[PDB]
This record gives sequence, C-alpha cells and structure tokens, in this order.
Amino acid sequence: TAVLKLYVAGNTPNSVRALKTLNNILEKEFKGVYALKVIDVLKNPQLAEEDKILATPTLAKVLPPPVRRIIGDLSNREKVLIALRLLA
Amino acid sequence: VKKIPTMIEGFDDISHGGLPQGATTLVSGTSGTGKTLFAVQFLYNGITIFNEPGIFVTFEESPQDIIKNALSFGWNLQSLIDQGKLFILDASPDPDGQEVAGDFDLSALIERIQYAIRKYKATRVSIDSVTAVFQQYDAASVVRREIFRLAFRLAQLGVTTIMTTEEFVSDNVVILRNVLEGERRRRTVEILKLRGTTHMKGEYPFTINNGINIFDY
Ligand SMILES: Nc1ncnc2c1ncn2[C@@H]1O[C@H](COP(=O)(O)OP(=O)(O)O)[C@@H](O)[C@H]1O
Repeated sequence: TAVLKLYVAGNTPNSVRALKTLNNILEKEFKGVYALKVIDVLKNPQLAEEDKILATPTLAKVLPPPVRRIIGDLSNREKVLIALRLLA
Repeated sequence: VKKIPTMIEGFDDISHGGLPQGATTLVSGTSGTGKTLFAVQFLYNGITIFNEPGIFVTFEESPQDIIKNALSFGWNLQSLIDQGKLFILDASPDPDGQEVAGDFDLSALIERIQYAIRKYKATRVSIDSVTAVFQQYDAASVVRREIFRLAFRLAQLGVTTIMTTEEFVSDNVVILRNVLEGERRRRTVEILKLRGTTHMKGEYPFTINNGINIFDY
C-alpha cells in the first residue's frame, strides 16, 4: 500500500521509457507492493515545486515516510529492482 | 543595447547604464568576493526601487540563510516574500544525495523556474551558483546542456538574469576579487565584457556597507 510518484516530462523519450519500464516491473516482479501516481511536470510544475524535484524522470517513494528518490529513465533495470526491494 | 539599472552604487556608472536587458550576466569570483551579495542586491533593488518582482534560485544556500544574512544590510527579504514580490526557489541538494538509474535531464528545474516567473510576474532572476549545480551531479554533460537551455528560456521570457560562478559561455561577464593586503581586504569589481556595448575598463575598488559601494571611477 506504499506510494510511488513518478515525475515525467510529458511524452519526451526518457519519460516514456521510464513509465513503460516501471509499469512492467510493478505488474511482474512487484505485483502487490506499490501504488503508482504519475505527475507530469510540464502540466503541473507547481507540484514539482512543492515536492522539490529537479531531475527528470524522478521516481520517489513518498508514503510511508521517509521519502527516497531515484533519478533517471530506469533503463538500468537491476539497479531499479534492487532499489525498490529496499524501499519495500 | 538597452540596459536595466542595478542601483548598486557606482555600478551603473562603470557599466554605463547597468546590465544588458533580457540577457544573462555572469558574475565570477572566488569564495568570499561578494557574488551572493551582488545577486541579492540586484533583486532587492529591483523590487524596492522599480517594483520589478524577482526570483532567487539557490543551488546551495538554504533560503533561511539567504534571508537571515540579508538582514545586516537592512534588507527585509521576508517582507518582500510575504508581499509576493520575491520568491526564493530552493534547488539546493537533497541531503540523501542523487541515486542514478538511467539517463535524465533537469526538465523539472527549468519548468519550475518558468512557472515561478509567470506566477510572480518576475523580470529579474538571480541564480546562485552555476558552480554548485555542477557539484550536485556526476554528469557534467547534462548540467552544461541544461544551463544553456535555461539561459535560452530565461531570455525568451524577457527576464534579466545574474548567474554567479566560482562551464557557461557568456558575452556579459563581471569579475569580483578580494585581495589580502597585509591584514586588510582590498575588494574590486571589473566589467570584463559587456554584449557589444560600452563600459569602463579595469578594476574599480568597492566596499561592503549596506550593499556593494563602488568608488573611484
Ligand atoms: N555582515 C556582513 N558585512 C559585510 N559583508 C558581508 C556580511 N555578510 C556577508 N558579507 C559578504 O557577502 C559575501 C558573499 O560572498 P560569495 O562567497 O562570493 O557568495 P556565497 O555566499 O554565495 O558563497 C560574503 O562572502 C561576505 O564577504
């Protein structure tokens, strides 16, 4: 029931890649674990301001605290898999 | 080439009118030379004298230190934040560091700055410091490209910008220096280049008292 926020810039290629990759992971190797909320910083920059986001894409585990962050298009799958295990 | 007055004592005189409007000026200098003071005073003077809102983008200092440090100069930045005329945009590093898992850029940062400019109707921006951004990321290539993209966007929005430096390429560059002379401090400012326009050449002395006070020109 923990919450992930993915901060993307629209349909730019790093963000398209990151979202495809992450949906694949969360439907397979992490099937039950996280809730995913996607935040488009091109549409809602004010939310990037609130959450203090600089890099795009940014994956953040936001609930339960503490908040922990990974940046990048997640094309390094094993680093992402390892990172999500540790936040779970 | 139109210029925006700084009202920093002496500066509009040695720069012949102030800073080139709608462009980035680089303020370069080692630690302790007054770069942050120049950046803050540009926005403060902007708001209090011309009613031009400012955005201070900080990549290193906490906004709480920027506020508390401006006090000794008689500048109440919290009042101008409460009034909606100044916004400090906190892009300082997160204490847990940056964990990389693929390619990225700094789109969110550039969209935040753009949003802030529109929300606050800002026409002056200070960024402090370009150097700190590079230190934040083991990806100099990403940062260098994003600073250009940012400068490009700021200029298309029409704002006038100071970027401080201790990388970036500019045709507007101001150098701050602080030399130890025996046991006294000799501070100088030099306008190195100003975008195909006219300015006084060489180092001029300044002092810090209620701002930067340039003299002997
Ligand atoms: N109370 C004060 N009186 C006189 N000068 C001050 C005072 N507080 C700060 N300053 C000057 O403002 C300078 C800002 O310098 P600089 O290092 O170039 O920017 P930054 O703070 O971003 O590193 C300080 O280094 C200091 O010399």
